[PDB]
Amino acid sequence: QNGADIPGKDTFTKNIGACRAYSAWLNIGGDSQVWTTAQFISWLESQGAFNHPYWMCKGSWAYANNKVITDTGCGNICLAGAVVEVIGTRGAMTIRVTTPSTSSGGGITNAQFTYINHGDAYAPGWRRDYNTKNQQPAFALGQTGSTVGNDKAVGWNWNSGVYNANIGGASTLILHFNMNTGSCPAVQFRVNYRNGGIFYRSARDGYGFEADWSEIYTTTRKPSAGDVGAYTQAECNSRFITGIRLGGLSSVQTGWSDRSGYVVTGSVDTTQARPIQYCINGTWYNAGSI
Amino acid sequence: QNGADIPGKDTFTKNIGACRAYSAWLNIGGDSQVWTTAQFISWLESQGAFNHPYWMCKGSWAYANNKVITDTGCGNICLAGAVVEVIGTRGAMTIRVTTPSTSSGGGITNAQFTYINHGDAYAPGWRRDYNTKNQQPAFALGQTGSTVGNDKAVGWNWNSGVYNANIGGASTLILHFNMNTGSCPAVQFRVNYRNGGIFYRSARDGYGFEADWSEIYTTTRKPSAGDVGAYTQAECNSRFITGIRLGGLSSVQTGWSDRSGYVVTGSVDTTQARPIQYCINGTWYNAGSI
Amino acid sequence: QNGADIPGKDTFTKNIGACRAYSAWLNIGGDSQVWTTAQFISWLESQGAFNHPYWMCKGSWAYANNKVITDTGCGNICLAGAVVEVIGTRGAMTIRVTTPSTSSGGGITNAQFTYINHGDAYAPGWRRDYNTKNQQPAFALGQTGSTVGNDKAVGWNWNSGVYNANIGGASTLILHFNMNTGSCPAVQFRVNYRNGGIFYRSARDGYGFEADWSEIYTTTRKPSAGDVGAYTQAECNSRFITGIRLGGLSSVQTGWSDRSGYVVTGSVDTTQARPIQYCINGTWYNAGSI
Repeated sequence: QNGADIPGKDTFTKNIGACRAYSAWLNIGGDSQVWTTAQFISWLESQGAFNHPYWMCKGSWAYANNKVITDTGCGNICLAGAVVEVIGTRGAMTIRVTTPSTSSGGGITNAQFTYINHGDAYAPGWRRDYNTKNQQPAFALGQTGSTVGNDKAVGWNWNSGVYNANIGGASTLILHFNMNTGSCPAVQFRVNYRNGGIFYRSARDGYGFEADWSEIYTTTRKPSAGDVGAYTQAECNSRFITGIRLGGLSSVQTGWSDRSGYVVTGSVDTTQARPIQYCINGTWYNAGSI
Repeated sequence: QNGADIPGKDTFTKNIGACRAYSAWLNIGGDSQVWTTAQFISWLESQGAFNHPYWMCKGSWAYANNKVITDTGCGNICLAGAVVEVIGTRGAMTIRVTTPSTSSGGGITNAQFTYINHGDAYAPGWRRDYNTKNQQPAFALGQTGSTVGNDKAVGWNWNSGVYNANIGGASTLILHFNMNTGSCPAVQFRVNYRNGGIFYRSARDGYGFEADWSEIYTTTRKPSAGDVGAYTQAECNSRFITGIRLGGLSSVQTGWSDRSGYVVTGSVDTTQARPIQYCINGTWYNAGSI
Repeated sequence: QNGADIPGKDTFTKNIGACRAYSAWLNIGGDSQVWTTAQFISWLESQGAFNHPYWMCKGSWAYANNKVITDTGCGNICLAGAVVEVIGTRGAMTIRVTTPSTSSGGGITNAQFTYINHGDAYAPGWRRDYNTKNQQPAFALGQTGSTVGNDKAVGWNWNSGVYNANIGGASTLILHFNMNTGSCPAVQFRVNYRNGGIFYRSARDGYGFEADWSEIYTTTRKPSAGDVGAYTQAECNSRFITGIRLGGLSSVQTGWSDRSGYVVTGSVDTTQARPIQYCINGTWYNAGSI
């Protein structure tokens, strides 16, 4: 007989205090219309879910038979092929809904939702797990994505992360931050191996990165004197005079005719003259005369 | 009759091998005193939880009736309105506790705790899920928080993240890292849109950021010659002499009286003289005489 | 009697629509051989798991009795002391497996796996939760690890994160990014408290950081004139001439003999001479003569 001769078997289960396995392939609703959680708890009422302390159920593997909930605040719930577990009372309600790897209507796949309703003053609502399929949106350890084809290939609106970029024969590190908002939504740093150089570029509105990398100056990548508007030492040394003097003496017995660069330095009879000389970078030169 | 005429219904359930729905609104404990997990498993013993392979339960929606556990090592568990599921033996024990959106005593809301006790040499203890309500403490993708009112508004002790800061008419990107410890617990970078400048500031002990932004020098924001203690080229060019010579000839038939800047260059009779001239930035000048 | 006088008690449970508590300490398999999920669902068939809408089970606390699954794509599942819950049909299958704090065969401890098999065209497979024991691999808020003993102690291949490093008497902030791949797999920034300096170093292949920190130049850490290859202003000022003139007059009644630095400037009788003088940094000097 094996209990097949039991009237009101659902009441029996309640009396014995056993968990209610309500259905393995039930169609939750008529069709895949959209339904609210108030309508979901109404449908649970009509099947007697709150008559049992634990009451489970599994939506049929048919998209055209099962509702979808749309007011969770943490993603849609497609009841097609969804496990529904109901714990508590109609007063103090706990539903745990486990979704499968495929859905319709925008349902979150590979998820466990949990619904509490302990009264309207006690914050009713839904929550969703994080898992290896539905990760938390967090900056990843390790490498984000796959290697991109050139150093500028990470788009301004990609996930923040550490990326590898091909530069031909080697590759370079791209450290990308993006917040999807603001006048500057993103910044990227390019880093070459073995302190080979570090650079940044930053975005603008929805226009991406309009400027080329700016290389950051460091003690292994110092500015040049021209970068800062100055001369190098060698450029100063080759232009400006450091000394003036009179050169070797010449004389004549009398007279001394004007000679390019020469000045009279003595009139003993005899006239003495020397060239004016000036020094640039250690080298002396004779002055000339117009 | 519907099994209402069954003595020892709990034993019946065990014999039939069905999961035990023990109560929908039980008060777990006398009051909201603090209790240990040893006391929690003792209370489970006294209700016969380990007599069944699966044994569930749901604490009453009354804070003044239900215990709270405090030794989890992953947050307090308020049993008020908590689902308690017990799986295994008193020897090899697994409890899954699902908490609702509100608690007392510091209970973690919106949580699923799991307790293993397979023997004291086999690492007994608690664990807690991560979910959309109780996220993992991880650097967020996208924007952290809301837009702040000025570029220095992200406090040194805020969560690491990418923030947007109003700068009046536009906004700027603030990249903030904080580890809550050490002589320098935090660093922030300010990044202006379209490579408009990148800056950092870093904190000290619990004192925050005592120095203003330091702008980082780059190939689009190069130091000036004055920044590095040097002259610009134009400043050198306007100060230092590049050439010396004698200017145009004057003569007199005899004599030549001392004249400011002039030197005698010939005594043919006739005396010849020229001015000393020097060159600065291409411009010649006559020397003077004291 | 208490149902002890029931033939085919498993069929009874199915007829009454109650969840099947199949065993509290069953050995799932013969030994700890490796098994596939096809073999796992076959073993579930032979115990009648899919005969019930909810069917639970708990592997015995004996490593030498229970299988381990190895094809999940999200870590091994050691059934020793594992809770197995089976929901749905053999057609539309949902298994939730909860593992304890210790395993063998490489099983993931402290985990909840979920398996869907709704048909081979509907993406069968496994997923695993994230929780306080098995966190998601994400850049951590706050401090990563413990304080390290010197500023270069964070290895190139450690988790990206914010670290604190002892520098003797104080400590410094190390911001580390590592993607485990590429010619430059990692970059670190060192940040000193109160804008005391910011530096980077970057790795190469598997060789780590071969170069010392490069300090980044900023408006509080400007390059020197020598860094950029230039002279300082004081170095220019002390080397190069800014003016030339003739000094005070000397005269003699006649004559004037050649005198170091002196040139004849007048022949009234009487000869007048002055020294050539040049100016460096405001100081005048007398020229000499070879």
